[PDB]
Amino acid sequence: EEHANMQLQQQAVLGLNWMQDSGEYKALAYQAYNAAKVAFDHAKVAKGKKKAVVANLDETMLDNSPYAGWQVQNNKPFDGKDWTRWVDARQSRAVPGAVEFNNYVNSHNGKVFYVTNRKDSTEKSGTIDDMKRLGFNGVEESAFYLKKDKSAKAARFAEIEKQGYEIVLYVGDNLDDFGNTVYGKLNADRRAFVDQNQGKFGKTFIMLPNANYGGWEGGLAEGYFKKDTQGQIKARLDAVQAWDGKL
Amino acid sequence: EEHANMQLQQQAVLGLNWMQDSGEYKALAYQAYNAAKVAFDHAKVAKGKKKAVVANLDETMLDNSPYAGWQVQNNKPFDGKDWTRWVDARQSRAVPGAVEFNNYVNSHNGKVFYVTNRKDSTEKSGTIDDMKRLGFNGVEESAFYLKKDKSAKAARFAEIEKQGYEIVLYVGDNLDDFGNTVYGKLNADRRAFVDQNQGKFGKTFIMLPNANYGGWEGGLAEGYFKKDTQGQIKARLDAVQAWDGKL
Ligand SMILES: Nc1ncnc2c1ncn2[C@@H]1O[C@H](COP(=O)(O)O)[C@@H](O)[C@H]1O
Ligand SMILES: Nc1ncnc2c1ncn2[C@@H]1O[C@H](COP(=O)(O)O)[C@@H](O)[C@H]1O
Ligand SMILES: [Mg+2]
Ligand SMILES: [Mg+2]
Repeated sequence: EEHANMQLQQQAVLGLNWMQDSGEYKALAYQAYNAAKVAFDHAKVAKGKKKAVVANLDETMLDNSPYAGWQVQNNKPFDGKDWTRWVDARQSRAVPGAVEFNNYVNSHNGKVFYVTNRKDSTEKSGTIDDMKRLGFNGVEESAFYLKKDKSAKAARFAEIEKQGYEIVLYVGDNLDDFGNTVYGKLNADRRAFVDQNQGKFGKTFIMLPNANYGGWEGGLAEGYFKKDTQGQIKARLDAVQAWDGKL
Repeated sequence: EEHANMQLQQQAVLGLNWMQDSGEYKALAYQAYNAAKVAFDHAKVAKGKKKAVVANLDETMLDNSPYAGWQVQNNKPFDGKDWTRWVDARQSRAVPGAVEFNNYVNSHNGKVFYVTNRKDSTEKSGTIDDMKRLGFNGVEESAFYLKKDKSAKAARFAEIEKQGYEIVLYVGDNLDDFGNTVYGKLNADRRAFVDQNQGKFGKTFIMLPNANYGGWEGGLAEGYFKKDTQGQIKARLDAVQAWDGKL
């Protein structure tokens, strides 16, 4: 139903305004990348290891908000086929602070590896072109670990380590950017992971804000991503914790 | 119109789910407070000065998300009269990491002052009771600079300084928590302020995420807060930056 599609996408509007328009969002991005530089500079690795930083792309280093805007204007739920066209459109922007941090790491005895669920086979060319255009250094193909057969990221982290790197910090907008332990899990388990790692945030796990999509959306209800539009609307509304209006 | 009220408040749903349910939100809160502790510990003040930290309350140290949930469920635009009842309901929660940071500052030769637009005359009792209940130390009345005649906060910062304190850092969720220079201004000016202070974020200006309300909402359009519901809906939708769907 068109009505259901409109309701689902309208629910994203205020958070999208915040991410696209607010100074507050920019300030959070700068805060993250300022903290990331401090962590990188402090990091020491085992003898014989090279220093690596693992960075997520979408909503961490790359800003895809115009795709979300298109969803709002056209009442379009997320669809990977539309996403591939967005990537091919080569209109990605950079998250504030990301290029400077990336280039700093790469010029100070580190290497940033991009572990990203953009698709290796269909979305690589647009990604690399946009990143070159946006000013990122170190965007040769071998810096990228794009999605092949698995959306969970830990195996790609292990590939990086096998190449003689020690990962000194991770940058992401989704807890699944830090490992697999809450991949596919609901939000209670995801919050528990965060509590169990409280001291790592702003140190070895660097967070960017994303109020628009992610593992937390699927985390709203069992089987969320397989539900129809009406089911997803209901899952979102049922997750709301509301004051009852009484004293 | 009830329809307009519903549309306006539905636009907050996804960001509310993110703030209430996601581990990612918690991780951002811990990141902020972890960075804040590092900044506090590093801070040195002028001879003869006492060390102060200025902290915002709403959506910085206190979590009012159930009020937003009530707005969603009842299609209620923000109204200060409802807000006063929410405060009186004494159901505020603590933002993750806030109590620990607050109590650490207060036990390590600093003092946290709460500069907050909760109302001194009608909202003080609930605020203090909730904070005591939530575990905050140092919540005697004189620690609070609640709203009297002005929503802009710089004059209250100056009052703190007049009492012999040097403010070593500010914690907030709204750029107006750091001074007055973009108070009442639109988002272009607010983003410019952030760019002009890029290096301070995560150091002396500590940010918490708030995708639900703030100076950035008013910043969406000239006279936003005086517009009717339909006008505010239009302002939000007109602010959206959307991909045109072409390559
Ligand atoms: N709104 C959305 N909902 C679900 N998946 C999305 C959305 N937007 C983008 N994606 C997908 O998620 C990927 C980003 O994953 P990640 O590398 O974890 O940032 C994108 O490359 C898309 O395949
Ligand atoms: N959704 C909202 N829209 C506008 N104002 C709000 C909203 N929620 C709370 N407020 C007001 O803003 C104050 C918080 O301001 P601050 O001290 O900057 O965090 C609250 O005490 C309320 O008076
Ligand atoms: Mg991402
Ligand atoms: Mg606030």
